[PDB]
Amino acid sequence: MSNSVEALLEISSSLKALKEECVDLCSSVTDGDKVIQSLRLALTDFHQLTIAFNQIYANEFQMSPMGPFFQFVHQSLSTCFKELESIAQFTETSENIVDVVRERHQSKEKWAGSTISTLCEKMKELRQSYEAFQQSSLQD
Amino acid sequence: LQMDNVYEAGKVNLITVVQLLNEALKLVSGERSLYDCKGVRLDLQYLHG
Amino acid sequence: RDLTLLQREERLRDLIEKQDEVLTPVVTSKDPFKDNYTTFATALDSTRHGNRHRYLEELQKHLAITKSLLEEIMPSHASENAESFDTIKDLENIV
Amino acid sequence: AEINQKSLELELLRLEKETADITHPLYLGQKHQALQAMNSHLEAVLREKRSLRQRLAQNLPIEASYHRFTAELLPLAVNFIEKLEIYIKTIQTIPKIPDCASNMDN
Repeated sequence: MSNSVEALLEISSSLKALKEECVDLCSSVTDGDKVIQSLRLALTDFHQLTIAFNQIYANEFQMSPMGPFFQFVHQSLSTCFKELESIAQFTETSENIVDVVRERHQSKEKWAGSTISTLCEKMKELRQSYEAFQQSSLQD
Repeated sequence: LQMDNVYEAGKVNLITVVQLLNEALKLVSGERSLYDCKGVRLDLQYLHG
Repeated sequence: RDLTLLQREERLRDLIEKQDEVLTPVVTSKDPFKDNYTTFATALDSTRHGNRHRYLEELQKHLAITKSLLEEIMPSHASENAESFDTIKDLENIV
Repeated sequence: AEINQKSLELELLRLEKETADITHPLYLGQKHQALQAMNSHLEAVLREKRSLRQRLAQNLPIEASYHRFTAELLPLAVNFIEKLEIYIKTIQTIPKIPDCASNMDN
């Protein structure tokens, strides 16, 4: 009795381990027969096309032949267009950015009170004022 | 450059156009050889950064 | 147990036989194809970098020049440069 | 009796696993797909044999796969020719491009 019970526990554990390894194999019984038929057709076609290619390669490669020239010239010319436009845009943008920043540093406006100043000057004045205020508080 | 008229019998001569295109491309080739010998690269990563 | 195992082996044999019949012709013609195709593809890749027939022949002569000029003028990074245009415009607007 | 049943089940499952690559629908399906892609490609190559031959050797009777490229080539060429001067100026600015980039950074 004790030997039989131990044999059941061992086999049950082996089965559980194998079922887990075979999770992908357990899904939907699609008609195995249909897949094979389809495969048969594909292989047969493949074989026929390979022969047809080899024949054309030996005889002709080893309707006007103009189609590939048009495609090439079209794609190459288009790329050339776009590239030059991009170079032109970079130059323009770089110059615009330099001007905008320059104008901001040199422009004088009435920010606060009765005095006209640049943004940098007024900001410095404001900073000095609060430095002065803070120094007067640390000496307390 | 033996080139026919761009327009023959009121219609566009595609061969002439292509010939003109070829001349234009030669000019462009000449200019690129003078000013873009190494080919200008716009660092796309730099600009994105 | 014996009956159940025999039924499954018979099914496996049927399936293998059906496949062998169709695979054998394809494996035999493989090596000549692969070699002819590769040589063909490499040859094609080296080219990329009145009477109406008579007309298309004259046109081909000039397009061949065009193709040669474009291969000469186009830098190696031309395609990358062409993609940078939008990014440049975005930078300007943000500033 | 219970041990015998489970033992059979185990034996059956083992046989199925060992022959899955050639027998299971899943694996067979993947092989089909790879084969269909190549077929289509070869069909195309055979259809454009004339054009491909002409390239290797280097209504209007042109192969249908190339009608687009042929029809659009004219406008493209016209546009290039008309903008030729602009393209030349642009090419002249190419040596300034590093300075432009430095000034902008500053």
